[PDB]
Amino acid sequence: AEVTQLSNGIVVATEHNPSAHTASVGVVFGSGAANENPYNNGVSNLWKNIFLSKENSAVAAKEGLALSSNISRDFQSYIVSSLPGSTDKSLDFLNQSFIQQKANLLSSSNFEATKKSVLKQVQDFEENDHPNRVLEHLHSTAFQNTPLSLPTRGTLESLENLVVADLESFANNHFLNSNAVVVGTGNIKHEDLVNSIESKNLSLQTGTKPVLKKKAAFLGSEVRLRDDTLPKAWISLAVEGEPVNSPNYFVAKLAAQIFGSYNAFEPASRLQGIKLLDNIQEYQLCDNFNHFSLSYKDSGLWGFSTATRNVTMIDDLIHFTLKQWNRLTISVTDTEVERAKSLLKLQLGQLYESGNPVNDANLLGAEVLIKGSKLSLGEAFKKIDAITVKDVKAWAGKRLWDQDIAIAGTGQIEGLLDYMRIRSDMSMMRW
Amino acid sequence: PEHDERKRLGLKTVIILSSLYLLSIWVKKFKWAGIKTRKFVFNPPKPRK
Repeated sequence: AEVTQLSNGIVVATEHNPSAHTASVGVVFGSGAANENPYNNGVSNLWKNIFLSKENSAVAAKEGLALSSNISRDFQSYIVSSLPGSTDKSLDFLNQSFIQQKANLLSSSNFEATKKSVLKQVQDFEENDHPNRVLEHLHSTAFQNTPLSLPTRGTLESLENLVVADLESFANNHFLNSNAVVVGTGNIKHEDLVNSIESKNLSLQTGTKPVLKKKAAFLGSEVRLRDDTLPKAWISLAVEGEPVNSPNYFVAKLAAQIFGSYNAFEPASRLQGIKLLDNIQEYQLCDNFNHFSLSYKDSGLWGFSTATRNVTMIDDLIHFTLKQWNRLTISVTDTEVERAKSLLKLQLGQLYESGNPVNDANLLGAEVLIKGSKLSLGEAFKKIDAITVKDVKAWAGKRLWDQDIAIAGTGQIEGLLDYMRIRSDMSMMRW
Repeated sequence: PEHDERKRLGLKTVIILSSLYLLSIWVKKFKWAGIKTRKFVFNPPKPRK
């Protein structure tokens, strides 16, 4: 596809697809959980559910409109969807919710029922969803005392002390035209969207959001949440990685694809060309693992997550996995690098060429907000095809060899050994 | 008869072992720093288990 950006006072981006049967229109702001403090942690999660509340959604469903929203660390989104010949109504609804009249939504009755609904989501998340809350605690110890540590949903202790005035203060400082991108995906022409905006003289708020004092800093650390009543052990482990607008962005993504993802109960996942699986399958040390490479405006993370029921062989799983990471600096084969090139292109093709216009609106707005434009998928494939074996060794010797780590765990983790027995496995030194 | 060269080999032995004894203290404190500064906190579980 082909993107098209403009600036008439308002930044308008679009990605037309004539094959789609729908159209999405929305606005993406360049502020998220990393632009908050510990006192108001969760105020962006309440704006999501106020936008999706029942009396607001009822007004939309009478004209054939569906609503969505998403809160992350670096951005926030508010999308409206419609049939292709009804995109003029999508913009009017968005006009009387952000540019005008966001006081009818913050009434007393609408704010108390919404608050009670959010306190029950975050409570069930902390007691039932173990893989995702251990990955949240990883961000909280790795980036402690910096903005990138705060959870995106909020906490139960900070949510209870939020009143209406906290919602209005956060909007005056962040929902600004200088911090906003208007997006359009699916079956919508680029020129029909901009002329519709020019015929209304819209302006959210002018600009100059706050300054954000501290930068993100990685600290080697651990946090353990032991619970012997649960039936598994959930563990995550990472080093410091690459931010966006880094030269090593795609080299870190390719090195995670070398070790990849595993499911013990799927037969075809046991046959992948991954050397680590010859050690794990002898005694069945885990149920699943997945390797990630996450990237933000200021820093990143590189590592893996696992879940297991073999609570007596945890130390052999962590040991064998970290000995394969060492091979990226010493001994990594040309065959392993060509496999990972092909599967990474398939992974990026499914993410960017899905059918949903709502997913494409979130990717487009976040990219334009953070580098001014969007890289094509044909240009990204050429960068991936130009990575050599020497490039992986240079990246790993800087980022992996003899470097500090962050750890988080929950469940039956008595068999997870101390920090320094694990820190020592990051360098071979039988060498 | 060994009095003179006994007290020469004793100067070397004591200087080498006194340096190894001070280096051992530094290495141990470095490797034990994670345990000494470790923190703990308790939150009573809710009575339903």
